[PDB]
Amino acid sequence: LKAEFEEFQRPPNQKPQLSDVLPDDFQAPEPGTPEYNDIINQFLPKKGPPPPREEIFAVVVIGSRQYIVIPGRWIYTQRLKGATVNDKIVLNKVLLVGTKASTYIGTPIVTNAAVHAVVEEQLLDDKVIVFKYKKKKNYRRNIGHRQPITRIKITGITGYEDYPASTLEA
Amino acid sequence: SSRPQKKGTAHHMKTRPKKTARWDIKRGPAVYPPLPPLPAEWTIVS
Amino acid sequence: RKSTSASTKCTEEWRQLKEAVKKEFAIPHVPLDQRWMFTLEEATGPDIWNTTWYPKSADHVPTDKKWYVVDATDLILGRMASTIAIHIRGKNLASYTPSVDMGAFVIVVNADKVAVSGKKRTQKLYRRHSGRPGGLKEETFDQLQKRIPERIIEHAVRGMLPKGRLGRYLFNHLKVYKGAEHPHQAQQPIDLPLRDKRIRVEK
Amino acid sequence: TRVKRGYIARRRRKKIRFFASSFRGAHSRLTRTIAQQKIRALVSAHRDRDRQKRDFRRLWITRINAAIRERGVYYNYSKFIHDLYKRQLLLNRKILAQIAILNPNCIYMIYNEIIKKED
Amino acid sequence: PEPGKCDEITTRGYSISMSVDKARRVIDQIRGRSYAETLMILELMPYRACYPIFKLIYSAAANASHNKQFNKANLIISKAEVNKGITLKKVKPRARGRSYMIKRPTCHITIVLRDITHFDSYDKFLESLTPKKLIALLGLMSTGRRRELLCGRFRENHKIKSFLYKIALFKR
Amino acid sequence: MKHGRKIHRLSRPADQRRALLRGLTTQLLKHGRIKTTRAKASAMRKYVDKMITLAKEGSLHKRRQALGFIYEKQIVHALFAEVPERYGDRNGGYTRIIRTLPRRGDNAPMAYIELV
Amino acid sequence: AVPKKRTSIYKKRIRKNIWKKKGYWAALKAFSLAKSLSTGNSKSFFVR
RNA sequence: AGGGUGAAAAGAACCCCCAUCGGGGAGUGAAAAGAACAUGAAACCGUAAGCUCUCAAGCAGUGGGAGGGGGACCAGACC
RNA sequence: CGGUAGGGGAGCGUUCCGUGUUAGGGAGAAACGCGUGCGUGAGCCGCGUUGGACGAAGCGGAAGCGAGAAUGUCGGCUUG
Ligand SMILES: [Mg+2]
Ligand SMILES: [Mg+2]
Ligand SMILES: [Mg+2]
Ligand SMILES: [Mg+2]
Ligand SMILES: [Mg+2]
Ligand SMILES: [Mg+2]
Ligand SMILES: [Mg+2]
Ligand SMILES: [Mg+2]
Ligand SMILES: [Mg+2]
Ligand SMILES: [Mg+2]
Ligand SMILES: [Mg+2]
Ligand SMILES: [Mg+2]
Ligand SMILES: [Mg+2]
Ligand SMILES: [Mg+2]
Ligand SMILES: [Mg+2]
Ligand SMILES: [Mg+2]
Ligand SMILES: [Mg+2]
Ligand SMILES: [Mg+2]
Ligand SMILES: [Mg+2]
Ligand SMILES: [Mg+2]
Ligand SMILES: [Mg+2]
Ligand SMILES: [Mg+2]
Ligand SMILES: [Mg+2]
Ligand SMILES: [Mg+2]
Ligand SMILES: [Mg+2]
Ligand SMILES: [Mg+2]
Ligand SMILES: [Mg+2]
Ligand SMILES: [Mg+2]
Ligand SMILES: [Mg+2]
Ligand SMILES: [Mg+2]
Ligand SMILES: [Mg+2]
Ligand SMILES: [Mg+2]
Ligand SMILES: [Mg+2]
Ligand SMILES: [Mg+2]
Ligand SMILES: [Mg+2]
Ligand SMILES: [Mg+2]
Ligand SMILES: [Mg+2]
Ligand SMILES: [Mg+2]
Repeated sequence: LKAEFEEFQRPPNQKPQLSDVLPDDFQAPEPGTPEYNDIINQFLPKKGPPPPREEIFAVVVIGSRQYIVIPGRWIYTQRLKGATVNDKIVLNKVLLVGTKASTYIGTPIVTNAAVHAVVEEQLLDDKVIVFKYKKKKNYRRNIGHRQPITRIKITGITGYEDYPASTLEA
Repeated sequence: SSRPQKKGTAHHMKTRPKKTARWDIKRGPAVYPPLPPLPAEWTIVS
Repeated sequence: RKSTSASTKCTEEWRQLKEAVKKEFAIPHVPLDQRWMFTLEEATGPDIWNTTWYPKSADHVPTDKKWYVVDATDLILGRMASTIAIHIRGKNLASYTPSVDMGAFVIVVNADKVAVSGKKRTQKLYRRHSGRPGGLKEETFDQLQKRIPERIIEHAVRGMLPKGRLGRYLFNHLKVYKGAEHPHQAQQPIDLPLRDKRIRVEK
Repeated sequence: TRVKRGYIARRRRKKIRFFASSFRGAHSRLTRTIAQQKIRALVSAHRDRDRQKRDFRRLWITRINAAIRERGVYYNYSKFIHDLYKRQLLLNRKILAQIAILNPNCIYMIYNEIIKKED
Repeated sequence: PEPGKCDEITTRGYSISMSVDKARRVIDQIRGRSYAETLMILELMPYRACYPIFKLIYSAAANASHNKQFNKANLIISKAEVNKGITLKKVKPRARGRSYMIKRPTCHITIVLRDITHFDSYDKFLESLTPKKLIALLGLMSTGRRRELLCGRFRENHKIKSFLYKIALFKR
Repeated sequence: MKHGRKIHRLSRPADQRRALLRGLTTQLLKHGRIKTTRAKASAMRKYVDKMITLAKEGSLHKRRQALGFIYEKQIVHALFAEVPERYGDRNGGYTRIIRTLPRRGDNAPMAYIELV
Repeated sequence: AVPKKRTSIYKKRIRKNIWKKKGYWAALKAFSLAKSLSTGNSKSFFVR
């Protein structure tokens, strides 16, 4: 209605005036007033506080690559055969467990340590173009490859505590 | 001058790098004691 | 003339607003000194743990760099210039990256007292060429060291730096003086570590 | 039954051109050049997906050598690695490089375990 | 809708017998210049092209005056371009039986006149406001009034466009 | 090069340049003001003045000198008549040169040379 | 002597811009000249 | 060699720039499709907006990606 | 399970015919432009503030059936 009014007034009457679109009714809320700060909080929000995690990280072996995992985060790996979406799996090869208070170093593995993660997805990778080419031998081969991939979410790192810790103590 | 030079593959034969030394030839990959049997990569918990 | 008209005023104001909102939500920079694995903030960010770390612009900022001083008296030219090259390039920091300057500054002093083995003082030959035919010029090491002795070490280190853009820009971090004194005392130079055995010659 | 080639060509060309977006100069313009440039791009890509696996091990190793050299006077990359193996640790070089940068104290500890045990 | 609707008068000359380059050499000068200055310049320039371009510009002035009713003092040339026309080829004889091709190029010229003062209400008023003040002022008005206020040249000149869509101040 | 070659060539050979200048002066003395090209004007100064200075003395000798420069007798006689009157007090400087908008066809810079 | 190759789009665009810059200086002379004849004070100049 | 304004010439009265051409309104028309008129690719010619080049050596890309910008809903991504 | 000359297998597309005066289509077809879609690829499937009347899929049939090279060839447009 103020859109239809201000558009018909910017239509019929060329060279529009400020008094018509913004009436003199509105002085704006004062810069120190609560009714200024609810608007200015709405439109320009302050950055929200970061969600809580444990302070811990582990180095774990999946499909013979070694990942650093921190809980709450998801990572990509090799397809895990016979893994289904919403599945609770335990990664049992754990090389290193850090805590800002201590660090556990396996020989080779941290014993009894396990990483509980859930398989949130089963994907295929971005298509990689494998392209075989020989100059002047008049031979080219265009072949796409899409690797299968598993997207898993680390929930928690557990059963380390008994293992002997080391630390830098000065 | 009655002597020639070494062009192309001749020259390659002549100048390619070799370990002549009898000791560096007979060297080999280090031998590390076996690893203890490792756990299952990943197991399904239900 | 910097216009104070409401237009430009408005523009700068707004730009500082954009900059404000972009500074609030962006991930904080945490410098690398006893920096623990992660801050609860980064943990919401992109994956920097399972990818190779690469330096951001807050790190390598020129103002932060170490300064170093090499007393070149009774040092051996080459063996020293290697160490110098290592430190300039950054190859001794865990944070090293080929594509960036993480390196130091190095100040070389007493550049006429630098020592060189063998008959080299009378033999080693610095040539430079005009670019006309028969434009070749040759100096013995010693003529050079009597005339403009800094060129010797500048020219020996430049050889061991990378070549190309980052190479040249690097080479500007090598500050050489013929005297025992340098006017950098403000930069607080530390001395340069030498792990080489043979680097120190004795007579 | 006469058959004009119609769009069968222009589609192919177009789907190639899409590839070559943001090539400086006549590499982004003329079809005939664009062809080649596509092929070469694809080729480098393939090559350097292999180079990549070489180069990060390059890198990682370099950074590790830097990170260790700080502690002992006499300590190396080589020495280090040999010591990691005779102590039976599995950590590969990516992890030791990323822990070298992002958690330096950790690497100091590791070194202290290898030392304690070689003692 | 768009500023292109309010401020602008477009005029196309068709098939001027200037070759496109020559004509460009004049048009590059007058781009962004007040209608008055552009007049006097195109009166005294050395080149030939300046004369047709002049006739053109004067015309587009009469159009902004009579049709869309603009003040001549406030006219600037906002956007002006030349594009190739229909080329007429003719063959001429040369030495030793060779021929050659003459082309007698034409061009279209498009001049787009833009009033400055149109929108000035919204303009100077929105300049008046600091960045917080303005957001607090738009915290009242409906989507209708928001769109009606900011529909000036304002967002572009001060480069706010992608910012305000991020503040949830708008719909697209 | 030319160092201190001072003459006005007008992009014509000797003969033509002479005849041109003679012509232009009989024109200026007939009509009293004319429109030409800047170079032609500047070049023509000298010869205008030669004629006026010639007429200021009035001797039969001088009159035969002018007759053999200007093409038309009538203009010469009128010169020897008017000049003592009009220019008697003026020592030198008998011509004004006032430049204008350049020509349409070639864009050659124009000018107005006035008998002052 | 001929052009062994054909000249690249961008380089040609620069050379032609140079030739278009002369229009700019002629536009300054033109402007200055109009501002002269627009005070009617010049006795060296004349217009009809 | 030169085909395809529209169903219908309804082929644009009148005003403005105005020596004509050409143009901008108004009017006709479902649409201006405006007579060089139907879909209208590429080369080629430009104009505007985002980032960026003046110590640089290079079949112009590719793997790594500093810094800057943009449209998101899986905001850790895409361009 | 590298691959030229070269041989063999498995496919994709183009225009047309059969089904068919088909399904669908001025509630927008062909085409043109786009894609965070799917393919080993040829390509397919989806989408359009373009376009203005046609025409798929399936199961089959036929060829003036796929272009970057021929000092090819015809138009268009550059460079100098
Ligand atoms: Mg072959
Ligand atoms: Mg010989
Ligand atoms: Mg060799
Ligand atoms: Mg060996
Ligand atoms: Mg047919
Ligand atoms: Mg064919
Ligand atoms: Mg790119
Ligand atoms: Mg003949
Ligand atoms: Mg010829
Ligand atoms: Mg003669
Ligand atoms: Mg003659
Ligand atoms: Mg004299
Ligand atoms: Mg009309
Ligand atoms: Mg007439
Ligand atoms: Mg007309
Ligand atoms: Mg109308
Ligand atoms: Mg109507
Ligand atoms: Mg058409
Ligand atoms: Mg330099
Ligand atoms: Mg630079
Ligand atoms: Mg370069
Ligand atoms: Mg094989
Ligand atoms: Mg094979
Ligand atoms: Mg074969
Ligand atoms: Mg089909
Ligand atoms: Mg068909
Ligand atoms: Mg039907
Ligand atoms: Mg469709
Ligand atoms: Mg069809
Ligand atoms: Mg399709
Ligand atoms: Mg099909
Ligand atoms: Mg119809
Ligand atoms: Mg069918
Ligand atoms: Mg089809
Ligand atoms: Mg055939
Ligand atoms: Mg062809
Ligand atoms: Mg030829
Ligand atoms: Mg041809």
